[PDB]
Amino acid sequence: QWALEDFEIGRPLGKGKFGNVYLAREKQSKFILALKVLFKAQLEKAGVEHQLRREVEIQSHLRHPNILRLYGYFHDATRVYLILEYAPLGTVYRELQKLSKFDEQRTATYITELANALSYCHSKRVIHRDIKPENLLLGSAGELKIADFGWSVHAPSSRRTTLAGTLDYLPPEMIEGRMHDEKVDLWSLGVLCYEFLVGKPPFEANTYQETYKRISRVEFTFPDFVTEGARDLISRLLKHNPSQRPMLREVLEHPWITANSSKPS
Ligand SMILES: Nc1ncnc2c1ncn2[C@@H]1O[C@H](COP(=O)(O)OP(=O)(O)O)[C@@H](O)[C@H]1O
Ligand SMILES: CCOc1ccc2nc(C)sc2c1
Ligand SMILES: [Cl-]
Ligand SMILES: [Cl-]
Ligand SMILES: [Cl-]
Ligand SMILES: [Mg+2]
Ligand SMILES: [Mg+2]
Repeated sequence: QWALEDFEIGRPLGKGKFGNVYLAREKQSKFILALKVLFKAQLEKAGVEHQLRREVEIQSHLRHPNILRLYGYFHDATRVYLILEYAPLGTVYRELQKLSKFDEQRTATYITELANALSYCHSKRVIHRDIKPENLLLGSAGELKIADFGWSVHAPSSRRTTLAGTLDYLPPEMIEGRMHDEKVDLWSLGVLCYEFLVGKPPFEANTYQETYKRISRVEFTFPDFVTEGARDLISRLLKHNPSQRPMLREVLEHPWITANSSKPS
């Protein structure tokens, strides 16, 4: 169906390990969108064809205001192209580096949006497993949208693919290569809440080896300015035992979230 000839390409929107993402306009409709380009040579080398198929299959059937749309895909002799909804206000990552830290109202509102999206995903037993600021995009009204479903799967699951970069958002069961389920996304939600309020993730360190250590032992502390409500929520999410982490309804109904969020469940 779609082919490269159908689009006018514009400015680079960002880069990933495999993804190179561009603004684009479809020629006869003038529809503005984002084109995610992947190189087949690099995909075959890393052996991650199965991850891309899951990305397309999982993300194209989800429909939620806080999840980025995937409309389709095409490919030629050297490249694969994913046709995505364009997110005009950029990444939460860029926003955090602009402001250093988020206030309590901004943080709680982002957490509500994230928990709504994740609740919808978990109702289909879909787990994202790669929730982090560079994969959270912003729509035209500043609303958060989850993107980048390359690591997503159906629970329960193991891991058959090498962990590439940062350990910072992963739970103990995941980094220890053990068995895992939906509760992994709840751990990540805790890491994000901390990073939004403080400016850095709670297990950050100078080496892989030591980050692994801080995560497996759940070794984190709070700066003085983090309030008692925020501390309570984060402490509940960052539990070593997955079955002790709260359900998402409990997150959405936590007194600190209800007091500070400007959006409903
Ligand atoms: N739909 C989009 N709208 C705007 N920017 C995007 C969009 N998709 C990706 N980006 C930008 O490109 C980067 C890489 O996209 P991503 O899909 O996460 O690739 P990878 O799978 O390589 O991580 C993002 O972190 C973001 O900066
Ligand atoms: C949903 C389609 O996924 C695809 C399609 C083509 C393709 N070519 C590769 C080398 S990896 C791959 C994945
Ligand atoms: Cl498996
Ligand atoms: Cl895997
Ligand atoms: Cl729930
Ligand atoms: Mg990404
Ligand atoms: Mg990816």
